[PDB]
Amino acid sequence: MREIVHLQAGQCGNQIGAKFWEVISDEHGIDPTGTYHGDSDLQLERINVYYNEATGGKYVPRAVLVDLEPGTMDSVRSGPFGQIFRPDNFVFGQSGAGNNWAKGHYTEGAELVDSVLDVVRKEAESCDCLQGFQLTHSLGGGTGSGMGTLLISKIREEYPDRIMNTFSVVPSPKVSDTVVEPYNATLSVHQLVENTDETYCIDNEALYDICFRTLKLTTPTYGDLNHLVSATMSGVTTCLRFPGQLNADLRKLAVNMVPFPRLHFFMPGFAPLTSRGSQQYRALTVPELTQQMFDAKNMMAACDPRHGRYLTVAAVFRGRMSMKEVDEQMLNVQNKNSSYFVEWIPNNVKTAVCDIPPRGLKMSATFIGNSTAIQELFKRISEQFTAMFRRKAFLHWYTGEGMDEMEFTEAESNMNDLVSEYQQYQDATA
Amino acid sequence: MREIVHLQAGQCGNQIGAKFWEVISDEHGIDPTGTYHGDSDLQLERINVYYNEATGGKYVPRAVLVDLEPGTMDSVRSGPFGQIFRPDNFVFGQSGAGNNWAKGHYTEGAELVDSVLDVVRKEAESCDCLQGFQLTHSLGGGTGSGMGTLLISKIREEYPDRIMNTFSVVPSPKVSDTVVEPYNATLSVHQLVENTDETYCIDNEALYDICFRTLKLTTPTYGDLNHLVSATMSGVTTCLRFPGQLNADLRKLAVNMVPFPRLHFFMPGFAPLTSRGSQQYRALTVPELTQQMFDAKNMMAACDPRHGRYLTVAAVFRGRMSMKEVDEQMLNVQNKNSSYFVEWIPNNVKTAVCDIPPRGLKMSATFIGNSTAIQELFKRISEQFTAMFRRKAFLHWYTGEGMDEMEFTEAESNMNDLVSEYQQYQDATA
Amino acid sequence: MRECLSIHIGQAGVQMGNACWELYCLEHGIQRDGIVSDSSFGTFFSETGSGKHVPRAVFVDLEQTVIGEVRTGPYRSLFHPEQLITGKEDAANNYARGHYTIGKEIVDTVMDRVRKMADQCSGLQGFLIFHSFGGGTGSGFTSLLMERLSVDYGKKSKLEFSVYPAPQISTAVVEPYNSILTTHTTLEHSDCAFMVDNEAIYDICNRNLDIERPTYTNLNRLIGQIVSSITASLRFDGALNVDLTEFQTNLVPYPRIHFPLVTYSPIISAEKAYHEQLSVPEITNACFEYSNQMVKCDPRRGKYMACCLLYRGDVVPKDVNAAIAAIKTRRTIQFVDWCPTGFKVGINYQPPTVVPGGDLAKVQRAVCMLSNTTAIAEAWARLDHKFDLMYSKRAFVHWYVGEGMEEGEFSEAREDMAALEKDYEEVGTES
Amino acid sequence: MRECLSIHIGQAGVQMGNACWELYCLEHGIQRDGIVSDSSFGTFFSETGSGKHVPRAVFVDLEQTVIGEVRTGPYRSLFHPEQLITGKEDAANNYARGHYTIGKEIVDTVMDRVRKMADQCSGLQGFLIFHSFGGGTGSGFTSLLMERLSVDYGKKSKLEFSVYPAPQISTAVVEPYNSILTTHTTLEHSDCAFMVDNEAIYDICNRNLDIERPTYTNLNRLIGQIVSSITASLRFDGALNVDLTEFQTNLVPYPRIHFPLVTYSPIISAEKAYHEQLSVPEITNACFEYSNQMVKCDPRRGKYMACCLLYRGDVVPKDVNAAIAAIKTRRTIQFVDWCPTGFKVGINYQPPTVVPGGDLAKVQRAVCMLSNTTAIAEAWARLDHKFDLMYSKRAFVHWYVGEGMEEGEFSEAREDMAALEKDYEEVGTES
Ligand SMILES: Nc1nc2c(ncn2[C@@H]2O[C@H](COP(=O)(O)OP(=O)(O)OP(=O)(O)O)[C@@H](O)[C@H]2O)c(=O)[nH]1
Ligand SMILES: Nc1nc2c(ncn2[C@@H]2O[C@H](COP(=O)(O)OP(=O)(O)OP(=O)(O)O)[C@@H](O)[C@H]2O)c(=O)[nH]1
Ligand SMILES: Nc1nc2c(ncn2[C@@H]2O[C@H](COP(=O)(O)OP(=O)(O)O)[C@@H](O)[C@H]2O)c(=O)[nH]1
Ligand SMILES: Nc1nc2c(ncn2[C@@H]2O[C@H](COP(=O)(O)OP(=O)(O)O)[C@@H](O)[C@H]2O)c(=O)[nH]1
Ligand SMILES: [Mg+2]
Ligand SMILES: [Mg+2]
Repeated sequence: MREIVHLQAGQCGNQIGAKFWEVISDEHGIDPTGTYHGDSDLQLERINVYYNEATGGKYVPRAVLVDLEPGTMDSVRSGPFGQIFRPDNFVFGQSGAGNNWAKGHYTEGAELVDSVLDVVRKEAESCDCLQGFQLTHSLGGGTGSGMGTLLISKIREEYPDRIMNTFSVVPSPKVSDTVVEPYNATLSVHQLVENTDETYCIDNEALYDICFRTLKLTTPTYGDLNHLVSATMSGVTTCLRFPGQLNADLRKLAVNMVPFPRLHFFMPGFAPLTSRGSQQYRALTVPELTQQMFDAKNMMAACDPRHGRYLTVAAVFRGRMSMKEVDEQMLNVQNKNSSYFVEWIPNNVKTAVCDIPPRGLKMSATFIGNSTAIQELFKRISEQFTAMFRRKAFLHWYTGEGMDEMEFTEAESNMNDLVSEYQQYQDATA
Repeated sequence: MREIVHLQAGQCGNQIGAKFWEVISDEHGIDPTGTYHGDSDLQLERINVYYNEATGGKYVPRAVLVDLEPGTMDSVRSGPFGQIFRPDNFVFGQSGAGNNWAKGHYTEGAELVDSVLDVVRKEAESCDCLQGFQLTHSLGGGTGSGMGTLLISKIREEYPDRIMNTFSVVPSPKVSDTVVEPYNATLSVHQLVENTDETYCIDNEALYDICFRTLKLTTPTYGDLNHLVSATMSGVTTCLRFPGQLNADLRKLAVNMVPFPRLHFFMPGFAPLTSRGSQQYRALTVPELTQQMFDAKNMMAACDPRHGRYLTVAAVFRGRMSMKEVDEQMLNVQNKNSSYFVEWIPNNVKTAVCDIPPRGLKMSATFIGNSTAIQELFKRISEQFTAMFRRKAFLHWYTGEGMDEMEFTEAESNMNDLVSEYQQYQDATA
Repeated sequence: MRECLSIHIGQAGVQMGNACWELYCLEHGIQRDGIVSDSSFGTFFSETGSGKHVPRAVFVDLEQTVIGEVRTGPYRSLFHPEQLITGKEDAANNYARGHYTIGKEIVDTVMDRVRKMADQCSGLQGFLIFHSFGGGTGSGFTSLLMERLSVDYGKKSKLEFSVYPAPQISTAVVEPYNSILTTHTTLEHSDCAFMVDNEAIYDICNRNLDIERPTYTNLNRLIGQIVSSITASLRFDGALNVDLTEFQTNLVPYPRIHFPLVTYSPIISAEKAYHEQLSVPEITNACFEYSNQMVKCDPRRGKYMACCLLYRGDVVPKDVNAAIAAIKTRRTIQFVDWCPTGFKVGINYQPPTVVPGGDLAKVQRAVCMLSNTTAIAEAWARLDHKFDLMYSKRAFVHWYVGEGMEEGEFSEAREDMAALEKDYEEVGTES
Repeated sequence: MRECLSIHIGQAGVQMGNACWELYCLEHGIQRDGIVSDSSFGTFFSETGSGKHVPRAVFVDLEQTVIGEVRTGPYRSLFHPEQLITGKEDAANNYARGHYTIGKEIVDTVMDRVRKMADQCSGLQGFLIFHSFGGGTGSGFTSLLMERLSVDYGKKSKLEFSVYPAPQISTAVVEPYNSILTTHTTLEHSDCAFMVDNEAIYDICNRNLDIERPTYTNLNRLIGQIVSSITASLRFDGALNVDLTEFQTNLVPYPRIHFPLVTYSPIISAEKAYHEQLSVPEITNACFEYSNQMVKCDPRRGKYMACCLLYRGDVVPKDVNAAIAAIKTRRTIQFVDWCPTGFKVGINYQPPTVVPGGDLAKVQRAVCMLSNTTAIAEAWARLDHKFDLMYSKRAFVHWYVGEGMEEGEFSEAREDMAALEKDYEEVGTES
């Protein structure tokens, strides 16, 4: 069967993974101890996708949890679903990265890179037909950006044919969490822009907005944001886990979504998102879901899609569906928003439908869009990068870890090319 | 099915709407929670006209409630029928208009105009065949006159083909509620005179008179006046909601009623209106209703119709009826009141009959008249306008919001043309 | 409708404030200890996350005596201690001291509190300012705050309640200097001012009320009802709500004419209440009589330019229109020609509350009138006459000059005041 | 996240240490006798295989008086006797004595303990150093330890908390010599220093707190909360954990500019707490006001280069972003151009604890700010001015020279200090 191995690096990656496996395990009816207590036989039909079956019906997820400091991973052990992961997969270091890409990529993480590969290889061999790898991390952090890219380069060299998805949290436009994010992001993107096949850019600012207005949640915590990220993460892999009328695995999404190899940065979305107050007043039908997913107010990226054009779009539905409604609504969006798609691609929507809905919902959809508006995100990071690097604001920390200043300009130049390439295709033949 | 979306702006509009939806929901047998508990199957036949059906039989009216200050809308939430409207349609601002047209049209309301259009567009898309929009507001207020006209201009630019009715409360001749009404009314009319297809002028002075003598109500509150306004509002749209022998939708009324595009200001009326003391002593027959509707004592506008002539008249009956009686009585009014109709229109009455009567009544009728006497109303407002603007009585408040004095004279000149046009057609060919 | 901020400056303003806030607490049911033994008391109060409500006010004075009473009074727990700003030495009835020398030292402390108060407001309708037109702190420091507030909060409503010097009664010798100087510095910045005279209210207490021994606890308590009527629309629901900014839009035709006078009806003792119906016409007709207005200037001597009847209680809109219609047809009552429409009606459902131990009777129906009448020009003229009568000989100019003020300021103040008198003349005549 | 080692040197540092360790024990629940009547107290404590926890600290002083109090104090059982290193004769406020003559004798004993403490750590984040910038032992001996630690533990975090001389208050005559000399010897070795002034904290105790009789038991107790906020991430779990090394990576753009100032909010008395909501914006806005920072230098006089808001308690991440967003849009608050991103957010779940008998109220929500602002250059300049004003006439150089120090060292110290002032000028200007 098709199989995936999950990698989570850093505080952001590990905490997202913890919520992600809570959602995945709940759908397949897995007890926190690892036992199976589901009701439908269709859950075990593809449980091999994520879980290795151990003796006694104890299903063990094949996830590799990496963090240069024990702190974050220690809480995962004591969490509600801590006792499901294999103890040996917790590859934790001691000296945590100081939020600098250099330390997590060259000095400290380089010592732990070999240990992680040992765990991953065992998982890859445990599979019968491995499809691809998944990485959850943040581009603004040290370990995630550093260790994540170091892992990506190494595994790519060892699994060139397979796929690797990257659910990466991206720095927010207005409010930042770390001072030196521009250096980490620019360097990290320089690695992802050539080593990963698809990326799912997410930013906390957009997720905060969704909770504030789209969900009317007064006190949102990371226990809430990570659920939306997990929900989108589960949607992308639903076809692998469950049957449907029109399926789409990870490879199918990548081929349709990526026109050119370097333009593989996407922006996800989810529907339906309704507050309990407004739940009663809204009808749950395909037409309603289509409007929300294409609404700029629901995108999980700060960049407003209306400021640019769509190269490719993918909507993965779940639950009982009507194919005619799906096609009609996609036809409406294609025509109504005439100028939001590049003409040189006659049709931009790749659809997929799964029979099983998520959790208690009777219907859901996950949105993926390869908009050119994301060029704005890279534009801002480069502007911030040049603002600091112009006079070496924080460069002595990176140079002291073995990095050379020539690398920063190479990353800057490579990043500038990506924006130029994006701008080129925003033009039209006529 | 034919569908309408309701807009209510300001304290006057919102409070009229609240009573309006109580009447509409009661006729269709809708529980205050939104559930349907009616007895006749004919109520749901056209419930799509006003209500969007949600899951569980909970019908949600597609009304947009706009007010620049939360105050008035807050009471609507706590009202008897507060829990029927969709929460997201309550587009309320914070800084309420200071009873000046400028603030509600240029500075404050202009910031909230975009938000309102988002709600309206969703409603318009929810319809299968949208007919037109309805606006309830007051011409003497700030938000209603300001925001209402700003909405009208915007939606007209976006829905030129469709219809837009405006049930506008007009300043009373003798007693006013606001000092600066003349400025707001003149500016507001300058927008309505070219952007709306039909208007239903109402004044509190006439409604107070109806309660005092025609209904013998000792203590009339706005809980009473808004019912008469709602009753007329329901009558105009009865044919859409229910069948009849001779139907007349909103478009049919406008085409018959409006000879010339700028003369689209009407004066409504209702029958039967009888006090409980006099209810026993009066017979309820078509001949009795016809006399009252054409009685100047029952008009909902201060202007006395006998001071002018009728260009077009429309009487929409409801309940079990006899077509012969309707035609005979209309023939009597046509001949008896020979000089009350302009000759250059051979016949001025457009009739319509609906099978279902309103509330517990077995028979009712709604009167609409495009009299030239309404020129008197515009004449008074212009006289008051020139009295103040002659020396800039309160002009610094309007000029401080971005308005230019040239706009006031343009509105004054445009208003003066309307009176001149009305006077022209009051003449006869011979 | 959201917060309106109240600033109480000077002994007069503060003593009025405690009367006003005592009234506010009773209406909303907040005990004297700040505990709330529902959704509309947020305009003047902030919920301290614990069931304790703090008034949204800043009490400022240059002498600890008046604010010391509040700190030791029954409402000590109610107010935020940092809000009760107090100085060291009083202004000594000197405008120059309250503005330049001692005022400049404490102005920053006040603005620091106001900014913090303003930040915690989703919406800020405007500021209420309680002060005495005649006096050192109440007239010199308020001018500073008006100038400071204007730059920071341009185009936000700044209402003020001012104790205008009584035409006949006076409690200080240099009031004409203090009153004219403050008028000059607040005319451009203030939006509108509600004027009340101590002599006028004294007359009401004797004739309308049966109190033969009135005190400032009576004037301030009665004056508190005026503010309650003005802000009831914000704090309560009812037909024809009148927001705070509607006053400046309706009652101020010209920027420099923003001094409406105060009137309140009914004002009757408990015993005299039994013999009166107190219907809408009965209370309404009282507001337009000279015997009830709270400024001793005779309204009949001039013409009206705007009025706002803030009805309250068990009142019917039809009766309001009928009563107003009767007023407009009176020949004795005159409205200026260039304002065909003068009335700004406002109706509220919450009846006035009864303050225990008060001299006012329980009325289920009350009306408050704010009117902008040219007759108030007869009050400015007496102030102008009382000014040059002293300034010609330099009666007290040395005290003001020594406090960092220039003699030329006196000349400018009267010149600006002189134009204001001319303005009322211009608006009061029509072809 | 593993051990961070605390070295308390001098009377100031030691007296701060006992306040800090009293705070640490209460947070983790360790009794005053070292018994633990769960997995996170290992950063600052070592389990003595018997249920008794020994603090991971080295208390060093050249006079037995201060450490003698600890040996006889309530926490006598807590500390390892060998850790409490004490000398024979004090440094007599002389930098040369504390560094060359008497410092050299006891330096080896300290390093012997530090090495043994370090060996029992699976991971060693870095060292905390508590000392007084002005003084003999607290400034002369710390320079020795910084030099000794650097050679042995290169590239390991060396945090220090320094009592910078107050601009106006001073308790010794030769502080300018002592303070400048130590700055020269710690600039190259130290990673970053958290600066606090006694005068600044005195002002807070009077204005924010209502304590009219503060003592060093109050300053040190308040200063202890600063360290607790900084190290809470190591000792507790929460969203956006901030390790020890993230400070040097974020708050130090250039190697020589590593002197962030301290700020803490809320700081309110028990009585004044009842009248305040203390929401996230309320506490956050206080950190950026001049009235609350713990260094008397005015932040508004300069520009920020980095900030780390160490939120703590029942706090919501969304409110943190909103509050921070509001700060960045202020025109008065200025951030240097070459640093588009200045904030380093950090959130922790464990609320601050209440020290019995303390002057601070129980708050379920607190924030601590570390900011690197160019305004601190106004503090170095006064120190520089106070130095050459004495060195020109050789005010006290004979005492320093006689203790095995050369006069040329004085010239080098100021020259290095002069460049540091120039550096802040260079970073504070952009095209
Ligand atoms: N209605 C009323 N007027 C008052 C009250 N207290 C003082 N006044 C008036 O204030 C006038 C004098 O100015 P004050 O307000 O007393 O003085 P101040 O505001 O404290 O300013 P200073 O000169 O510094 O004392 C007197 O003529 C009084 O009429 C009061 O409690 N009620
Ligand atoms: N905040 C605070 N500062 C202190 C405390 N004790 C001493 N100081 C400061 O220390 C400065 C003088 O240096 P000290 O630390 O007292 O002297 P020392 O470190 O023992 O070095 P010696 O010169 O050898 O005594 C004074 O100006 C005080 O401000 C304290 O308990 N709390
Ligand atoms: N969506 C989300 N983002 C997080 C979470 N925790 C941390 N982050 C982000 O992670 C970034 C910090 O980088 P981090 O991963 O903690 O550093 P690292 O441990 O070295 O990889 C911050 O900008 C946060 O926005 C979480 O639970 N959810
Ligand atoms: N018929 C009727 N008229 C009303 C009602 N409420 C207010 N009005 C009228 O509204 C006018 C005031 O304008 P208003 O709409 O309140 O100001 P706005 O909130 O800025 O739009 C007054 O002249 C009243 O006559 C009501 O319930 N019924
Ligand atoms: Mg005084
Ligand atoms: Mg000592």
